[PDB]
Amino acid sequence: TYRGVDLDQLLDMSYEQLMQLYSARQRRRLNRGLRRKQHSLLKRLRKAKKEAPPMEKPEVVKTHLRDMIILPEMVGSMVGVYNGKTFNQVEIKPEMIGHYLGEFSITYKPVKHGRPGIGAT
Amino acid sequence: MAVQISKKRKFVADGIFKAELNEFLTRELAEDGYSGVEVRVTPTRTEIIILATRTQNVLGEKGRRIRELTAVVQKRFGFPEGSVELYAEKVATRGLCAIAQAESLRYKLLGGLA
Amino acid sequence: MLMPKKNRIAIYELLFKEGVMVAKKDVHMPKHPELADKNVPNLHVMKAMQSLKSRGYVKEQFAWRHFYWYLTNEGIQYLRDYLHLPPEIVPATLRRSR
Amino acid sequence: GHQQLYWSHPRKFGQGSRSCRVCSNRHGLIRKYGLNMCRQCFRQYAKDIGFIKLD
Amino acid sequence: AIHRIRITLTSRNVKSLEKVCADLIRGAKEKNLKVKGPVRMPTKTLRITTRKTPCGEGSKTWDRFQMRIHKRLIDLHSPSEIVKQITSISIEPGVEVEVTIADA
Amino acid sequence: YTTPKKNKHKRKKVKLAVLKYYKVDENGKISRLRRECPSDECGAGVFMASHFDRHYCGKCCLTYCFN
RNA sequence: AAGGGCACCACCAGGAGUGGAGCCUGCGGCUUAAUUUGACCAACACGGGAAACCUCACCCGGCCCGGACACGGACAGGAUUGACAGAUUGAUAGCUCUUUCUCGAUUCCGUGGGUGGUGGUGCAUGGCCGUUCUUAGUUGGUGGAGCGAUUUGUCUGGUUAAUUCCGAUAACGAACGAGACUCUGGCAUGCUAACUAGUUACGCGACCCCCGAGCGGUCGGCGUCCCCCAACUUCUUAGAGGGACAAGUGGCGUUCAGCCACCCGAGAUUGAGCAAUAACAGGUCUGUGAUGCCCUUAGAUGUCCGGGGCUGCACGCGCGCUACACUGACUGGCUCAGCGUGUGCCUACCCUACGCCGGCAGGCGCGGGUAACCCGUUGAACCCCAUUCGUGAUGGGGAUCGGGGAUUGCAAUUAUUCCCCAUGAACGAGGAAUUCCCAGUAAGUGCGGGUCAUAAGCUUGCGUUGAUUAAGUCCCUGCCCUUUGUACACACCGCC
Ligand SMILES: [Mg+2]
Repeated sequence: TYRGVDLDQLLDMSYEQLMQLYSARQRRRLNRGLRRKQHSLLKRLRKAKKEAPPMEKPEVVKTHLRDMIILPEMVGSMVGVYNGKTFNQVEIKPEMIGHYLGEFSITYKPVKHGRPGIGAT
Repeated sequence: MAVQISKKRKFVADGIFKAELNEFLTRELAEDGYSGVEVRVTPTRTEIIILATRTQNVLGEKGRRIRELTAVVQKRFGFPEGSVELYAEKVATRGLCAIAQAESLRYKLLGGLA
Repeated sequence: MLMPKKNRIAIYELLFKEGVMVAKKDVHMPKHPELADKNVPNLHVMKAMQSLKSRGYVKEQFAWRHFYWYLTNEGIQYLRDYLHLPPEIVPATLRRSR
Repeated sequence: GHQQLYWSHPRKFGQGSRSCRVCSNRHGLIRKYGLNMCRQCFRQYAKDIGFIKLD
Repeated sequence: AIHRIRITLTSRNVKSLEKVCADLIRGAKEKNLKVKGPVRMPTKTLRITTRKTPCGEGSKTWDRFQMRIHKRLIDLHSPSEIVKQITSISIEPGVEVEVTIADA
Repeated sequence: YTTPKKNKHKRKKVKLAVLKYYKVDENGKISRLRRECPSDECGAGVFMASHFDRHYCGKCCLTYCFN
């Protein structure tokens, strides 16, 4: 439930009437022109999802681009977001719509502070 | 007007043009005893005056080299054709020209003199 | 340079029409400005002139961001027998009104 | 690569859109009065352009 | 045309502008056109301040540069024609001249 | 260094001999066994490709697709 | 060690402060695949260094030669190049493969040889730059002394900011530095000029008084260079000029250099720039088609593209900003600037009036300005006048954090920035220590430019308000000269 509407209505919710439901930044993002990279990724997920086996999750697809906003039509996909080193698979939950792909592939590993060295004498 | 830039940018472009021309003539007329360049500008046409010790050397065969450099500056800054003239002026008292004496010394040292 | 003939001869005849030619150093320039309709990327003309310099027919002066190629006397006959043009047509700097 | 990726990356603005009009460097340029010159090159040529020191 | 023209003179220095503004108007008086008085616009002062070091290491010395641009406006107005009458420019290098008309 | 992948193999051309993909018989009767690219930029001179499911024009890059 | 002089990068007396809290930024360290790298008074809001791409030099993958030229193989019965589709790929990179079309001498391979490099070397270097050192010092010729290293000149004394000058004088004659110089600011009712600045006068007007003034008052309302159809430069502009010289007086002084007080004067010390010899293994090969040498050069340290990173955090440090409140905060009203910018060769990207929409952040049309014509008479802030508050972590404080809305772009997430509504955290004036500074100065206070497609807590300048303290010293840190002592000379961070 993204804005009170259910997921299935979000599947057939076209871009122009969905931009109202999106926040300001996403609405500006859809208002500006989608490029061929986004469309190619969408086609790849559509092909994989349709060729996905029943009751079974699809195969993984990788991508460098992480500025892709999540569409409800991608819920439940296997996408590989690059972290600068590797492509990290991530589930698309039905609550991740207003989120970037890169928000879930962390670019650094967390810091566990060891003993400081010669510095800060 | 809209096509012509303001006074400030005009003076800036003039200075840039002068500096680029001087630097190019330095890098090109190094051995010909280059001393300095003087540009006289009119809206009808501009005049470029080059100060050098060896005027007979900077002028090519029947003025070939001076024609060459005139065509170079013509095609470079995109003047209208025949709106720029290249005059070579033989300097007086070449011992006083710091640039010319510096170039003669550099030529001497590259020659291998003590 | 995989550059074709259609621009090789065009650049060569431009170089022979007048004793010099002016080129700015930008390999990503889509087009060298003069002969604008010939559709010649700047990289092709730069490397053609560089090859000619390597074979010594032209010498090169480098200012801030430009090339000022000066055709040589050894370039005269080479342009002549590459353009199939008799030794009576000269570049502009050679003869004038005589 | 081919024509579709060798120079496809946009540089219609920004620091990578500009270079020193003399030394082709991208640092310390002076875009005031459309100068488009590196700082060090401006020091080199300021006499030639005519910017002199008074104070 | 009956012509009323505007002439502006500008350069970097003051002496050359002064001698041009003097010799032109003297020639006009000798050539009996009444002359609008010489008008000096406020001086343009292009100020550019830059660190002296080309390295950034040191005591932070900033060098400042000035280009004083001076410009003068003198109008030639005569009952007779002007441009066919006065044609000579007498212009040294370094000073810019631009001649406009009243309609311009 | 020590790249994890092996050094990338550049494509090697098939090194074709004489083309000879058009035949005449009975003292000579022309038979274009290749599709002709219809465009002016391709011209009536060149032939098109004879791929198993489409036809490619070398210059016009038109693809005539048949099901 | 003595003698003498001198400096808010020293002090004295003061002021504002930092260090105490939060935040911004750069170092260090930690962590990482990468957190690129230089720099340790004279590094640490520095590299004009406010990184989404680029930048970028770092990490992770994928392209091409943009390897000239020579020779030899290869070849029009084809050197070789591109490309539809399918996989494959992040990629609609014909990058690779299946598949066949197409270019034709441009190109392929090998051997030499290029070339490129933000690759290494600032301890090979040039250039510039900082520092010694903005103190006053420094050198030649000839002559004197000395075997000579050197010395004299270049100094007893006085005086200066000043080896500045007077003087003595084995020195004489010079030279640079300083001074001088240029700009800057201060007075010029003196000159010149002014429709891209105006002033004054007049006439149109509008409104208040009209009891009655009426040559009453305001107008940033309109006209009088619209060409005969007012004058003038006080204001504004910027040129020529002038003006200050210790000039006069009194006093001190060898009565020389000169110093103090006083008159008249705008000013009786306006600030900057430039700036000597010799140097530092101080910095920059990441400015350069500045460069020696060395490294790499096709699986590229070249170069392109995609993504990440340069922000990453147990902590330390520096330059800053916000603040700790009533000398205040909020709400309203009144009211005054100057610097300087504004539409682009590449280069797309200007400053903006007015009108409408929306509450704000913005958007929608009409213009102006390539500029003393337009923004703009730059209606700035602080300040001033009234309101509420009332000594509380309170209406101070706005860090953290949520939701939403706008602009730039191809892309705003690890939030670009702006805006609305929420949160009011430390902080009650800051240890040991320490920065800066003598008049339009510190401080408050805003505003321009630089970086900018988006932009300033930075910086360069600008203006507004505007002080206390002091006219001295070597006590601390040092600087310069003479004498002195040395076992130092890489020079007391010495030597032993
Ligand atoms: Mg409150």
